[PDB]
Amino acid sequence: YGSWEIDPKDLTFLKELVVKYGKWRGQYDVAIKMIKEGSMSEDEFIEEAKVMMNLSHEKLVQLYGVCTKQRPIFIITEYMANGCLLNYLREMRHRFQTQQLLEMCKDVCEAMEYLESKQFLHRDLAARNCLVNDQGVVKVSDFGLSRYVLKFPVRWSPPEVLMYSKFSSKSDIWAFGVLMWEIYSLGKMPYERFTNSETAEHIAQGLRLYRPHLASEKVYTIMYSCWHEKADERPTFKILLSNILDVMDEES
Ligand SMILES: */C=C\C(=O)N[C@H]1CCN(c2ccc(C(N)=O)c(Nc3ccc(C(=O)NC(C)(C)C)cc3)n2)C1
Repeated sequence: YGSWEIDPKDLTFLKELVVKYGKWRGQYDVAIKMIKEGSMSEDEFIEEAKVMMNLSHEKLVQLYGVCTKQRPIFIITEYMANGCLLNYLREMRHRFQTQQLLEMCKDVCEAMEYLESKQFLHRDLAARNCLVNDQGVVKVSDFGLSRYVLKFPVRWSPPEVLMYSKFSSKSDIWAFGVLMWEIYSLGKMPYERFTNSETAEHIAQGLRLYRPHLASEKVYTIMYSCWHEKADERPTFKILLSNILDVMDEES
């Protein structure tokens, strides 16, 4: 086994989350993703997994290794007991305060600032691809994984992606703004009354999402800044983080 390879004999399966919760060597909690035959460009993914092993940030779901000697192959990651952020936001029982919503934004922004510092694009950032752990901390998952998939996220894409397929750091910025909108809307579908086709037209005509009721003006300004028509006029993740911290200090 190489350092990116986990022996599946070390796994104990505990329940279904295909994705399962289990233990590695009896003691360490893991999530186990079973990669369906024909769904993934597996040799390309394996090569990338070696790089992904070295990404490490507290707000990034950790990749522990892969099991590639049999099929289906397994992806072994940090266990996130409260599941996907989208579903979490939609549970009305939580009765979230806006400070909790702003902290979810900050968690993601810190992960994305880290990926940006490593010149790594997420390519599909959205609440459905963030996870929540047992302490309520949100982390970014599935970063980069769309490249190995053999349902396009129109509603999280900037004009230049829709028109020209121009992906960049600034397309991740645009997506982050839509994710803030998802958080502050408690998990509403962006452009909820429109189809994907209608959304692409709306965006290209220069129109945008509007302010969630739970977002203050200052929070709306931050998400809206991610949607500049000109990619180069959108902020970096480092700037977004500074903006979010400033609002946390002001709205405390
Ligand atoms: C909103 C999208 C979604 O439902 N995604 C599913 C596909 C991938 N999923 C996934 C991936 C990785 C993990 C992990 N690292 O732990 C998890 N974890 C997970 C999922 C669901 C639940 C759960 O259902 N919790 C409640 C409280 C019963 C709702 C817990 C942990 N999931 C999920």
